[PDB]
Formats: sequence, C-alpha cells, structure tokens
Amino acid sequence: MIGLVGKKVGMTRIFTEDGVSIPVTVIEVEANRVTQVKDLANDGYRAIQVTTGAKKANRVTKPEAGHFAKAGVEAGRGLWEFRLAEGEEFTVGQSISVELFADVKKVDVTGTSKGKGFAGTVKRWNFRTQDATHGNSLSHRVPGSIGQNQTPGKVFKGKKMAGQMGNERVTVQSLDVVRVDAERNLLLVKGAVPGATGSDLIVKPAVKA
Amino acid sequence: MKTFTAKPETVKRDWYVVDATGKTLGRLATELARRLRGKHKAEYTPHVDTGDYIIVLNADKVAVTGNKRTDKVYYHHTGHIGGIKQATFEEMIARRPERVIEIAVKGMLPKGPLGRAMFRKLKVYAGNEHNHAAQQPQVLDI
Amino acid sequence: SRVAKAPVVVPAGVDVKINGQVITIKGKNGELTRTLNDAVEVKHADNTLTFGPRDGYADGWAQAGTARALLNSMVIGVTEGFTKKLQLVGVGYRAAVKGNVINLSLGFSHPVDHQLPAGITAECPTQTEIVLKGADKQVIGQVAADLRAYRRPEPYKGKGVRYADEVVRTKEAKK
Amino acid sequence: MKVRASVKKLCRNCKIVKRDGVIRVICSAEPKHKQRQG
RNA sequence: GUGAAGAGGGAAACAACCCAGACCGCCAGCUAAGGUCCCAAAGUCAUGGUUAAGUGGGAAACGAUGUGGGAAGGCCCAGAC
RNA sequence: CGAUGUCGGCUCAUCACAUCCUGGGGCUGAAGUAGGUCCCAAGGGUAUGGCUGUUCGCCAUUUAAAGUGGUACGCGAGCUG
RNA sequence: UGCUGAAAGCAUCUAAGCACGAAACUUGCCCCGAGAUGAGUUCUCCCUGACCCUUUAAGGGUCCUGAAGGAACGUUGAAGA
Ligand SMILES: [Mg+2]
Ligand SMILES: [Mg+2]
Ligand SMILES: [Mg+2]
Ligand SMILES: [Mg+2]
Ligand SMILES: [Mg+2]
Ligand SMILES: [Mg+2]
Ligand SMILES: [Mg+2]
Ligand SMILES: [Mg+2]
Ligand SMILES: [Mg+2]
Ligand SMILES: [Mg+2]
Ligand SMILES: [Mg+2]
Ligand SMILES: [Mg+2]
Ligand SMILES: [Mg+2]
Ligand SMILES: [Mg+2]
Ligand SMILES: [Mg+2]
Ligand SMILES: [Mg+2]
Ligand SMILES: [Mg+2]
Ligand SMILES: [Mg+2]
Ligand SMILES: [Mg+2]
Ligand SMILES: [Mg+2]
Ligand SMILES: [Mg+2]
Ligand SMILES: [Mg+2]
Ligand SMILES: [Mg+2]
Ligand SMILES: [Mg+2]
Ligand SMILES: [Mg+2]
Ligand SMILES: [Mg+2]
Ligand SMILES: [Mg+2]
Ligand SMILES: [Mg+2]
Ligand SMILES: [Mg+2]
Ligand SMILES: [Mg+2]
Ligand SMILES: [Mg+2]
Ligand SMILES: [Zn+2]
Repeated sequence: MIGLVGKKVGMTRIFTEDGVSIPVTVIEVEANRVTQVKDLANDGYRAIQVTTGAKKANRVTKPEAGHFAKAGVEAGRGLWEFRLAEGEEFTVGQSISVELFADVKKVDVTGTSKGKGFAGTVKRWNFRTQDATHGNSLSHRVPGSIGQNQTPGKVFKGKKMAGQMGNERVTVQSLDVVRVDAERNLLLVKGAVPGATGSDLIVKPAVKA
Repeated sequence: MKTFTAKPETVKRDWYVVDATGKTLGRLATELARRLRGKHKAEYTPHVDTGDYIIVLNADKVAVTGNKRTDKVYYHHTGHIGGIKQATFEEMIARRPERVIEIAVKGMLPKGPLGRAMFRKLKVYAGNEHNHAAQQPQVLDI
Repeated sequence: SRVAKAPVVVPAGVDVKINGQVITIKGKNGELTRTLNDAVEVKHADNTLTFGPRDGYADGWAQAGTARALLNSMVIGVTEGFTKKLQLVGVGYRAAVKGNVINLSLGFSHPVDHQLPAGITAECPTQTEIVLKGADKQVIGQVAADLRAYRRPEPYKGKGVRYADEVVRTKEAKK
Repeated sequence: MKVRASVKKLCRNCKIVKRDGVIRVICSAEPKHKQRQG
C-alpha cells in the first residue's frame, strides 16, 4: 500500500479518559495530488508520482510547470513517488486524502533528521571519553586508537570517526496511529518522528505489521 | 622493410552471434577471447584491438562438467574487512547469469586498457534474443 | 542384474505408453508416469517389459534393475494399490479425517493437521489407527514417515506414532 | 553417533555403507554401534 | 658444483636450483631445460589405458564391499550363495 | 645497534573457531527436570568490585554466558607512567 | 532424519530419482547508490538567422541573436568549519 506526504507540525499530548497521556506527533496531510502514473510498459515498474502544497508562480520553472500542466493539476512544493502494489491503481489528476489511513493502525514515518553538523565520536558513535584527570595530556575526547601495528598498514573501511551527523533520511517503524482528522487534514502518531518542525514527512503503512 | 602493424582507423571488425546452449564454459570462452583478441587474423597486432564483436546468447544454459555446478565458487571482496563474499555457479546462474561468461572471458583476456577494450565488445545475453539486428551479425559455430 | 534379467509381465487392464524414456502406465487405480535413466533400454514384448543396459553407460544393470523394480511397483500400484497402516500408542493420542486433512491430536499445545497429497486417500477405523491407500509407493511411504515424524515412538514406553508392523525396541530406565 | 578415523563392524548386525563419500557403520541391533568416519 | 666475482632462458615472483658461460651489430635459422586451451610463443596432435577425487593442485598411523589389472584357491546344475 | 620505545592499565578495535551463551542434531549407564559426550554452526552477545604495579590469581556478589587465541605477547607521532 | 530403490535376487537415505532440515548463506527490514566510463530509464522545457574562408572538414571566421535555465549579489535558515 502507498503512503502520503505530510509535514511535521509539532508534538503534543492526548489525555485519554483513563488518565494516560499519549505523546503524539501532529502530521498535517494536505491533499496529495497525482502528477504522473508510471507503469511497466514505459517505466519498468508500477508507481505514482504525487505533489503537495503550493508554490510561487514566478518560481515554478517552465519544465516543472509543464510537468504539472500535463497532469492538469496545481503546482506543489515537490514531487515524491510511491511504488504500487498489485491490484492498486490511481488516475493522474486524482487527489488522495488522509482517509487512506482511516483504518490503518501502524505507520512508518520517513523524514530528514536534524543537522548536528560536524560531530565527534563521543556524540556520534557513543565513544567513551578518556580520563579527565590522572595525567591525561590533551586527550580527553579523542577517539584513541584506530588500528594495529604494521599487520594491516591501514585503517579499515567503515572505521568510526568524526564527521557529518544527521541531516539524513531515517525511518521510524511501527508508530501507532492515534487519530485521523480528515476535516482539518491531520494525522496524530504516537511518539517522536524524525525531522524538525515544518519539514516534509513520508507516512507509509507499516510493512512489518 | 619494417614489419606490418595494424592501424586502429583502417582496421575492420565484424559481428558474430554465438549460441551458448550446452557448450562447455571454458572451451567456449577461450575461443571468444581468441576472437576478441584478434588472434585468428593475419593482421594481428598485440597493441591493437583487431578482434570482432561477439554476441553470446542463452548464457544461462551454459554447461560445466563434474560437480562444478554445485561446487564451483566465485569469491569476491567488497573492500570492507569482513567483506569476503561467495557465490556458487548455480547461484550466479539464478542471480545474474551473464557474469559467468563475463568472468571467464575477463580472466582469459589481457590485463590493461586494451584488454578492457576487448571486453567491451563482448555482449552477453541470458535469453535467446538481442537488440543488435541493426549490425547484421553473422552466425558463428564454436 | 539378477533383478533386471527377470522381465516384468504387464497384466490385463494395464495400459502402457512408451515415449522415449518416459513411460505412462494406466489402470483401474490411476495413471503413473516415470522418465527412466538414459542408460536403460526398455521394450514391451507383448506381455512383458524388459530392461537392458543401454551401451556406453557405467551403471547399466544397476539402472536397469532400479527401473525394473520401479515399474513393477507402478504396475502393482495401478492394479491393486498400496496400503500402509499406522497405529498410535499413547494416552489421549488420536486421529480424525476430513477428506485429505488428517487431524492429529498428539499431546501438543496445538492441533496437528496434515494435508494429504493428491493420489493418497486415508481412513481412520479407530481413533488410534490410520490406514492410508494410494498408487505411488514412494508417496505412501513418505506420508507415513511424515506422520510418524510428529511423534517418533519413545523407547521407554513405545509411546508415539508407529508403523502397524514395525517392532519397537524398548528400554528400562535404570537408577 | 561415534565419529572416528577407524570405523569397524562391532557386531553381526553392523553394515558398512558409503553414503555421500563418507564411510558409515549402521547397526539394526545396537544404536551405539552407528559410526561415521571423520 | 654454482654464487661471491656471472648476465641470459626456466622453476609465478625466487643470489646458491635446472639448462647454459654475454666482444659488437642484424625485423635471419636450429635447439637446451622447460613447455604447446586463453592471459602468453607453440598440438584443443595421434593411438591405448586409468581416475570422478577438481585427485591433480599440501600431510601420517590407521580405517573402508571405491575402482582397474593379474595369479591361484573352495562350493557348485548330484543344485552352490 | 648512523635507534624497530619492550610490562600492565585506558581508548578504539578487528579476525580465527579448537563455541562460553543462544541455535540445530546423534548416543546415553537419556523416566521427566537437569545432565554427560560428540557433530554442525562464528549471526549477535559475552560482568561489576576488594587486594595487588600487575597479566594472572584468590575472594564477594551477579549473569543466558562471564569463550579460547591471533593481531610488533594489537594499539605511547592515541593517553598514562 | 528419511522415502522408494538397485548395484550385490536380500539388505541398503544414493548410485538414478524424491522429501525434510539451524541464530549460519541469499532474500525479506533500514541507508548510500548510474564516475554502474557497462556513465541507464521516464517526464517536461528551450533554441527552426544571414554570410565569408581555403588546407573542404566532426574545419575556421564575421555580423545579428542570447533562449530554457543557471550563476553571482542581497535578506537568510531548527542547513552549515
Ligand atoms: Mg542544524
Ligand atoms: Mg573512562
Ligand atoms: Mg606534557
Ligand atoms: Mg586536560
Ligand atoms: Mg600491503
Ligand atoms: Mg603481463
Ligand atoms: Mg644467473
Ligand atoms: Mg622469469
Ligand atoms: Mg636463472
Ligand atoms: Mg618459483
Ligand atoms: Mg625450431
Ligand atoms: Mg623437450
Ligand atoms: Mg598462443
Ligand atoms: Mg639495534
Ligand atoms: Mg636510520
Ligand atoms: Mg547433545
Ligand atoms: Mg566445527
Ligand atoms: Mg562472535
Ligand atoms: Mg542472516
Ligand atoms: Mg577482576
Ligand atoms: Mg577502600
Ligand atoms: Mg586482530
Ligand atoms: Mg604471541
Ligand atoms: Mg604489545
Ligand atoms: Mg603507534
Ligand atoms: Mg604502553
Ligand atoms: Mg610513528
Ligand atoms: Mg532406499
Ligand atoms: Mg530393495
Ligand atoms: Mg526444505
Ligand atoms: Mg534471536
Ligand atoms: Zn552393530
């Protein structure tokens, strides 16, 4: 089954009658509108290409606006693409609402994580700091040793070192969907999804069930 | 005088279609590498690619002798430290059957830029068909 | 060899179709089909099938004798059928039949259901007894081995699924 | 299963069979007699 | 005996091993060890066998109805196994 | 020997399998539970403290288990001393 | 672990044929990923002028033209050395 493209509005809590506070992540899901249907005869696979949101008319380019004009649909802020299962099809100018998740129970939310910048191995790879006293010379947060002596004159591939942390695609699996509010285009999932506030989210039904 | 050398502009190359059904792998591959090298031509020159383009079809129906179908092992290494990998013959046939012919010929070709240019002329296909009817290829029986 | 030299006489009501190395034998209990080894030369002498080593092959008489005892069993399967009996030893152990799904109750926490293959028909006279009939000998023996495999018989009390004819060598728990 | 370099018949009911390149002793009488050359 | 103080060809590479002792030049021929499917020069040569283990292409005591060949023996159409 | 920093700890590790746990089996002098032994299996996992410079070891209390080794007895142009 | 089954009139899981079988293996889950030079696919957008040259060819030059788009600059960011 396909997913929908939303946006992280923020987090809040749903007080049940029983006295339980459910930490939820509000995901507004506007009308995803299809722009292209891909198939086996032309594209080798079955998928749809959707768009959501709006865009400035002076900023949407002539190739992109011609691509939306062929589908006959308003330009959105992006283009995403969802693989189709069998027995599942959609038309081109079709709009897809959040009622698709009306009877799902768990979703997988894919987002782009927050940018931690250039991070050290303590933060990134959870390395232990060395001793803050007892003689330590300028070596409190360094990674320590990185190899062995002459046997493989070389550091191995994938050695855990410092570098860019975050700002990348991650997927949180098996999030309990709490509420599907079709009237104001919302989706409340239990827990914390990746991404900052106002960033794009991809909500798909859970594959692991 | 001086010994003739072939020239890459004046050299002519031809197209051949080989059906690989039932043929032995290495005994096919050394004739393929002979005709990609150009050692069947009197204008052979070691530093010049004078061989012919060869299309090999029915690559999944190539035959090996013995128990090599279940016992021949294709090792490779991913670069990473545990990264030794391993696939048998019938696993390579199920997964990507073109690699078996490609590996045997690449092992029988010269090593270098010219041997890689000779390998670029080998065009293998698992099926019984090809998109290269435009080059009017002749059949070759090996 | 000594098995392969003795020809197999096809009876009446047994239809034989020769096709290369493939032999289809029909009858009043079903049809059976088997491709022989290429080392085997088979021919029908109007009342018997004969089985000879085709030349240029190492296991000549070995493959011929295997193809002999096979088509003998295929003939008996298509004119009489085979019947394998199983019995259940143990308290609370039982069996029930639903068409081609034996519903075993072998002292587990879950019900045991076994789907029967195509040409195999089963029947429980008693709850602690299974009688299965069919054409192919390899299939009735495989199904009986599979049904035995759920409760292989314990050597201390003989408890579990056994063949109705096998002997169960017991053992006393010493101290 | 005894696994040895030297496998032998231990009783009258032992039978030496070569299954898949491995010498194996099987005994219908005693299950202790079943062996496997390795 | 070679190296040291000796190059060349082969043994993958490999001072001391195998063949063989470099005056110079040649886009000439024959050969040595070693080789002749391709990398990589030359037999997918011929005839007759053996092996099924990739043995070849690493190893012992010991173990085994693997298989090929040879010579002999004791039961046996009074009927063997 | 016109210099290859040699114990132990710390920090990063990585490979082998002669497997400690977990997984699959065979035999048991295997009633069950719990075990003994051998075979397959290296995917992941695999204590904290007292003493002592210690590795080790003993001891205390845990844990499914507290593996055996290689790596310049891994790692001082990474720390300590 | 078996089934059928000879070789070896029996027997036999194997030689022909068939079935089951583990945290290992390949998948399934997540991420990068066409510099995958074997450089792939789909969709959309843009440009539809005149002439000279000699060594005439994937040739060189003049004038007109300057598209889609991009870059630069600026305001900046839960992006960032
Ligand atoms: Mg940031
Ligand atoms: Mg610390
Ligand atoms: Mg200092
Ligand atoms: Mg400090
Ligand atoms: Mg190196
Ligand atoms: Mg070379
Ligand atoms: Mg010399
Ligand atoms: Mg040399
Ligand atoms: Mg020499
Ligand atoms: Mg050598
Ligand atoms: Mg000569
Ligand atoms: Mg010679
Ligand atoms: Mg040659
Ligand atoms: Mg020194
Ligand atoms: Mg020095
Ligand atoms: Mg055990
Ligand atoms: Mg082992
Ligand atoms: Mg481990
Ligand atoms: Mg795995
Ligand atoms: Mg301690
Ligand atoms: Mg104290
Ligand atoms: Mg190591
Ligand atoms: Mg050591
Ligand atoms: Mg050390
Ligand atoms: Mg160092
Ligand atoms: Mg140190
Ligand atoms: Mg250094
Ligand atoms: Mg059998
Ligand atoms: Mg039999
Ligand atoms: Mg299976
Ligand atoms: Mg687990
Ligand atoms: Zn025995």
